[PDB]
Amino acid sequence: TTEIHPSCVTRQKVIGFGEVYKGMLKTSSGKKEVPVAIKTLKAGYTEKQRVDFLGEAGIMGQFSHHNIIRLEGVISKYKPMMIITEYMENGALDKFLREKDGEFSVLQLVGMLRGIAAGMKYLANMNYVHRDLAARNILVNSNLVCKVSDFGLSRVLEDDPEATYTTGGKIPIRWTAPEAISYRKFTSASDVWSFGIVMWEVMTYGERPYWELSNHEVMKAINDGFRLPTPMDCPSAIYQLMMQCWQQERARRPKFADIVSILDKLIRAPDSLKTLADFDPVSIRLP
Ligand SMILES: Cc1cccc(Cl)c1NC(=O)c1cnc(Nc2cccc(C(=O)Nc3cccc(N)c3)c2)s1
Repeated sequence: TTEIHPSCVTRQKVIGFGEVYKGMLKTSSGKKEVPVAIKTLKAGYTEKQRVDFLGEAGIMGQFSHHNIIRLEGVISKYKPMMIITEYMENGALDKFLREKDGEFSVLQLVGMLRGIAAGMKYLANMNYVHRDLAARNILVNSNLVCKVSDFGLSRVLEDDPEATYTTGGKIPIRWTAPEAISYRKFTSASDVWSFGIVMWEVMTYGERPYWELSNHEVMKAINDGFRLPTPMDCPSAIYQLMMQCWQQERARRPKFADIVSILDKLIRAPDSLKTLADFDPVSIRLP
């Protein structure tokens, strides 16, 4: 983890306790300058807040993959402390899709999912269980590359008392596998369930999983065997894959390597994506 000197960081604009800014980072001993995102931790933070803040950077610094947000470094010796990452111009994937409804091709959407799956395969192979995979935690750059974010020590430390929470609130249950909800059994296979929900988010341009259903209503539906219906204009192969991510039995779910492989094969033979799942309709009746 690279300690960055504050003289190398300028903040240009607020984009999101503390704040998140867009800024510039001078690197390579003053010879290079790159756009960055900058998250601060304001004075008065608690020990827990510090350990969680620097812990997310420490975890991010362990990864090096095209589909995982890249850490530039941290400012810990000066205040306010900062975490500095690459800047993703299009922000969170759920909002991005909700502002771009219907504008992408099926192949583009499937390619986004392949990138997310590659990042998740990498995480799982590192023995990192994400526990909060959702489109809100995926960022998108100007070239439409999707990268996983949102990391924390409660996911790796042994029997961490906060392992079942978000990086401190309740993990929104509608992305979470039944065995993680009911028994706190979070594993890469529960991340696969979440990935299936992300596939549905992507193919619907950011629809809310399960619409108006309350959390208890979602639990009722899933435990009765209900599953989210196909998105509109969705390839049958893509819907079949998300259904397999949602198998009740975790051992029946695909591994991330399987997901990456299948998505690759579909993209490479794109006629395979022209078979669409039937969209289950409202009754509008005309001649
Ligand atoms: C700095 C940091 C510390 C710890 C964890 C993480 Cl993941 C990060 N990094 C970031 O939070 C971010 C990296 N890149 C970000 N980009 C971002 C976030 C929110 C909004 C925007 C933005 O400007 N979105 C936008 C603006 C205009 C048009 C479109 N399509 C999208 C861009 S936020």
